[PDB]
Amino acid sequence: TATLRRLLGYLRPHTFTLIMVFVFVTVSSILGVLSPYLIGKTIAVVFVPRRFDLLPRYMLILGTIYALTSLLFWLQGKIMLTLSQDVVFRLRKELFEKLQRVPVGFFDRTPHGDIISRVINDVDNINNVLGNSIIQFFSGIVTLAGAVIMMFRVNVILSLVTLSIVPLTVLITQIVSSQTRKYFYENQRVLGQLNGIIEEDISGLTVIKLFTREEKEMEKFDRVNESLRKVGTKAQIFSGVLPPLMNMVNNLGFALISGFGGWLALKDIITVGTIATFIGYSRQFTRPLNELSNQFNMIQMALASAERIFEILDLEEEKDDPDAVELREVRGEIEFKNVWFSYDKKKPVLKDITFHIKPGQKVALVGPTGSGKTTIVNLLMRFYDVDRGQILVDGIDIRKIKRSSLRSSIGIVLQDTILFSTTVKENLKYGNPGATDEEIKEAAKLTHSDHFIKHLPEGYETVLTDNGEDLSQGQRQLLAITRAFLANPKILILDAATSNVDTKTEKSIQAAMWKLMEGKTSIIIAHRLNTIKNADLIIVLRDGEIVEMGKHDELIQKRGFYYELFTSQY
Amino acid sequence: KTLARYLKPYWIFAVLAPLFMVVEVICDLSQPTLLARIVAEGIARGDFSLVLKTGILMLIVALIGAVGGIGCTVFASYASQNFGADLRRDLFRKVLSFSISNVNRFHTSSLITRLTNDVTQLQNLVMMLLRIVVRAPLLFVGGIVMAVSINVKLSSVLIFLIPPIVLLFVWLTKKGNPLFRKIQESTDEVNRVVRENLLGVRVVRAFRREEYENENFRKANESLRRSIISAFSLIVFALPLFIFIVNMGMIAVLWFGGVLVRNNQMEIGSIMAYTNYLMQIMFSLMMIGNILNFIVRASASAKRVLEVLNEKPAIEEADNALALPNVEGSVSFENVEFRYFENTDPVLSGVNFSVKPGSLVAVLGETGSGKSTLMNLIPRLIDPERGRVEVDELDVRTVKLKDLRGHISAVPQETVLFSGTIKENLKWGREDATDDEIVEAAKIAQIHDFIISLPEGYDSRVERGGRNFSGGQKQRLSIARALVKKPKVLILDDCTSSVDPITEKRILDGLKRYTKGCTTFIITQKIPTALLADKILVLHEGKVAGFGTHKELLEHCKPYREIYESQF
Amino acid sequence: QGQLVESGGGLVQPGGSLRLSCAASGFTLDYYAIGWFRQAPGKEREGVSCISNSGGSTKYADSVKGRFTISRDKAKNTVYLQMNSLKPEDTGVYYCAADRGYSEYDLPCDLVIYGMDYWGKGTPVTVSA
Ligand SMILES: Nc1ncnc2c1ncn2[C@@H]1O[C@H](COP(=O)(O)OP(=O)(O)OP(O)(O)=S)[C@@H](O)[C@H]1O
Ligand SMILES: Nc1ncnc2c1ncn2[C@@H]1O[C@H](COP(=O)(O)OP(=O)(O)OP(O)(O)=S)[C@@H](O)[C@H]1O
Ligand SMILES: [Mg+2]
Ligand SMILES: [Mg+2]
Repeated sequence: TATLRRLLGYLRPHTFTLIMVFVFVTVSSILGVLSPYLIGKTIAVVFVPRRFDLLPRYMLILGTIYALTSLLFWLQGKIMLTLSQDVVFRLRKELFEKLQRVPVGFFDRTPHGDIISRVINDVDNINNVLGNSIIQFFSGIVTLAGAVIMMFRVNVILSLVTLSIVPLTVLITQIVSSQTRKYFYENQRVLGQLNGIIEEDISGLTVIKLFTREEKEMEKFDRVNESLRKVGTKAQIFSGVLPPLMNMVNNLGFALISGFGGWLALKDIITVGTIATFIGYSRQFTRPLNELSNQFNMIQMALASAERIFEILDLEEEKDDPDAVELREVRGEIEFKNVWFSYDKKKPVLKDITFHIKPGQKVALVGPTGSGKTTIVNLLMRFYDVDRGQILVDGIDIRKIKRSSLRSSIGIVLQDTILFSTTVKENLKYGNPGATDEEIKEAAKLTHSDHFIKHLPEGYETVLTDNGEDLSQGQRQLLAITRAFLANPKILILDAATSNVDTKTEKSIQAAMWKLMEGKTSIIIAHRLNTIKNADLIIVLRDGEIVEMGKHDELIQKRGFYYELFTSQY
Repeated sequence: KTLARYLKPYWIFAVLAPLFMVVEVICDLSQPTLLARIVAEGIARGDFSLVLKTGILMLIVALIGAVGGIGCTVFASYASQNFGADLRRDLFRKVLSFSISNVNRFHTSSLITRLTNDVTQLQNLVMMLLRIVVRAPLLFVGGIVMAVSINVKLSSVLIFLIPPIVLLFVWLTKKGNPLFRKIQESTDEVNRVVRENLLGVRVVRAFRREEYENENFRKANESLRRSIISAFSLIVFALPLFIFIVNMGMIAVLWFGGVLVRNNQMEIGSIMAYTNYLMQIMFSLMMIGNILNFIVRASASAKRVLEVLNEKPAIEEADNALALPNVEGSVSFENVEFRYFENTDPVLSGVNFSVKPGSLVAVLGETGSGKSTLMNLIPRLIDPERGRVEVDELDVRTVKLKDLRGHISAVPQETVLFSGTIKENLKWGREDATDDEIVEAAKIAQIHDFIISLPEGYDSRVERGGRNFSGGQKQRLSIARALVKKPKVLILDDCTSSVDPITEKRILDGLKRYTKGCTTFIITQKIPTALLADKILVLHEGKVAGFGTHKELLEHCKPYREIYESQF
Repeated sequence: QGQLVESGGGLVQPGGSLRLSCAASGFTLDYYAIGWFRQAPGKEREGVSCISNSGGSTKYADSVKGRFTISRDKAKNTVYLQMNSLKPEDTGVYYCAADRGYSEYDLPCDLVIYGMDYWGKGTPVTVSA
């Protein structure tokens, strides 16, 4: 019921069209089964004149009816084809829209292929219910109502005998349908987990071939595929087990009216002909009722598919407070007041984190491998909301300013250099879409990026592969820095941006990058200590604790953790 | 012929299906046969002895159709699922053999849809074909005989409606190939935008281009729905027109039958029995017409499945291949010249250097020169256009892949940490490795201290990609991952990048202490770390710059001098 | 459902002290962070003291120093806040905090909360002559 009223509730703005769908199909329903009756009416009149006389008069009506039925059947499909694809488009858009509001944590823990299956497979699974299936539903009930009226006008008592076995046929259907929903739901989630393994291997197939884990990855696929095969057989049987099983239920009715009506014909209650004609009208009653029951199993099949879609359409979103305020005149006043945060919630990452940064200051942060330097960055990004503490940007709190207006003047380059499938020009256009070629070209030359862009076979309009694998790790990092500077942010963060890039190229950018850094609040995180000594305020973090704070020369003379890192270089 | 081999192992389910189906057809056709004798020979005759004689008998004949019906559904579902399961693993086996150059030809998002949607579409086609494999020709070949038996001359009008019908299905077949192809390409387009948003969601939110990504998916979704309706419009047009041709024949029966019976007075009932039998024909043509729409839908899908096996991968096992279990560690390069693609510039040109067996060799050069590309040629990951690579006195290509890769382990620049557990991730090199062996490898990488601090330890939850642990944490894991297998030829591409200088010394010096007389390759951008290596090889613009000790490289080499001057 | 219950105090002339308990239903004081808040009607929403974990955490306010005595129950799950010598300075609807704690850290003091604003229901105890 939960997804039944939910999925079928998407047809609500198109209710006015659905009434017309019902009207156009009813005409095709009252003329479709009337075809052998239409021929018999003509012959009954032209039984005496044999040929001609009134025969050419009846042929003119017969031809116009079949021409009308063919014109309306195409008309029924055309109006429904657009209506069906609109619901399919709606659920697919709704799935995508929710993902952008849903927190980062979800993406890091759920499989990437699982969402892919939810977008394509799960939406292509509900594509069958939206189409001819809805048309046959309206066609079924009218043929059922059209048969029950013909039934009672011929036989009254015997029509009740055929209707008495109807709730028993529904009773068994309710058991089969529930079992079909029980199996198709499991079929999809297993496929969802299996689809994730496909994306997992494609993104990093080099690692699999090198360690000879190709056999282990094959049996990893086989272990889920065998569970998919075993549950898939049982799901496909239940999907089509109701139609042949209903034949035995129908055959009971054929034997029932032959006995119950046979008892009347013997005692001379109702003539043998009253039962001999009733068998033909009982066939036009059973056929649509079983068709509706078979198409009740298929809706339950789609109900299981729709159930997997609403699982994400019910998942929490990053919401802005109703008293939201847009940040006017951004300068970059970073403020921290005793911040304590836990990433995994099992082990605390950060303990007592506090610092005040003036607008347009150069700030450096360095320490050991796996301390909590990158964690502070994403807290400022508001990817993971503060557990205990206070963070204020430009005098106003992080929670008070809306997520879009807060991130408006924030720029970041990640450890995992991420590149889109789009062109180099469009990738660099991120942040500032209204940036001319003059701004794109000049920025590349300043940070040693243009050197390899012109070297490409296409140039600036070159297509980028999976995570931009067409260029080396160092070249990829340089493009991200250009992308970050092009957006023109007041607050700038460069997380390991100069790790893959060589020390020789780094010196050529060192001064040019610092010349663009002026008038902007900057926070840089990198292990290369001989490139972060230009920073005004330097903070040292170890095991998620602030041990040292102050100028570069002050850290050297004090002889601590900063001194231990600097000396260990050579 | 190629697709037919997948039906061959499950032929038992395919040979038993048309045998039991014939019994189902005759049982359903016997419905008014026993319904006549229960009334005319039972009720009309008077005696109750003949009433129950056909009374209980009608349930018995119905049971044959009921058991036979449900039984057929089991064998059809079992065969279709096995056809899909065996196809997936055979396609997945060819997926693993593809190179980075194969991603450019066949899209990164297209393969995902090909392994599921393209398989699922062809899976239902086998189910549709098996249901009418003996059902459809029995009522068509054995059905036309019934039409001629009632009236031979009246069965002549059916031939006149054949030309527009035979010209209609072929029209759907020819148009079914390009129209349905664009649907299968648009499914990969909607797969692309969702994957682009998923992989790197942090970058999307950082520049507020979520609205830009909202437009990209909407435009791809609009392109998908328009591609579907264009091919499905042909279906909702051919179907009512298919009935319209046989509808003309229905009017033709009265037009022909009227001229037929004028003096005969016997063939009156023959026109009556023909018109009533036409109701079974009218509904059957709609069923066959529905199956034809699934064939043209699966035709575009079958083309995508077949172009997986036909597409020859860049790297495969040699014809004159020999198994090399023992590897000493001899690495050589003769006139090596490589180009990634056809339109690409010379990546590597004029490479001539020999590596000492069991020596730590460092590789240096600027961004975009040819360090990572050169290292891939050792465990066979790219085939050169000119020149040969030599490993253990002989060529690399002429040696079996299972022996070569099974003894030579490499660590990439971009560290990949697969989903599962720490114990499962470290067992990537050696799956048969004991608990003591995997623990000791982590001690060299110094990552062991973080594993014990976790509440679950080695069995802690590890996620796909590597965003479950910090940049340097997964980086330290990848070095130890290769150390479990203990290779004779070890390749390290940017071993220390997200590692602090104190820990950098403990890892670099820690490897030299445990590995004696082992061929090691390390790519470092720092001069003090490069000095520990026995010989340093320099690369610039693909061409070789210098080979030998640091002291000799300061005078003899020019780009290496520029690295030293820039650092200090 | 995760909700808090706040009760205590009537109408006392400035000078006395009132017992105010923050009873938690479906939430234990053994781990979660629950703290009282000095909230005025139509004005700003200040805090009292945010105490968490079974081990205990010492905390007080800055406006009225060392006068808001706190105590925690291990079995009853209640936080008693006895305002030692009341002043008409702090009058209005007081609130408690739900989730955003898990263990023990510092709490200085205001919490996030996505639901409405703060969970516990405002009890008005005006201490004016
Ligand atoms: N998948 C690829 N497709 C096309 N060209 C590529 C690909 N990978 C690398 N290249 C090119 O190969 C050349 C050298 O690449 P690499 O060996 O990866 O660089 P590198 O010496 O490691 O540089 P770093 O890592 O940035 S110091 C460059 O001209 C790249 O553009
Ligand atoms: N997704 C995550 N799940 C659990 N813990 C995480 C996650 N991301 C980061 N952490 C933890 O955060 C702590 C510090 O890591 P980060 O701040 O991300 O990186 P870092 O301090 O720059 O260290 P590097 O990258 O290794 S030099 C570690 O204890 C990690 O286990
Ligand atoms: Mg980090
Ligand atoms: Mg490299």
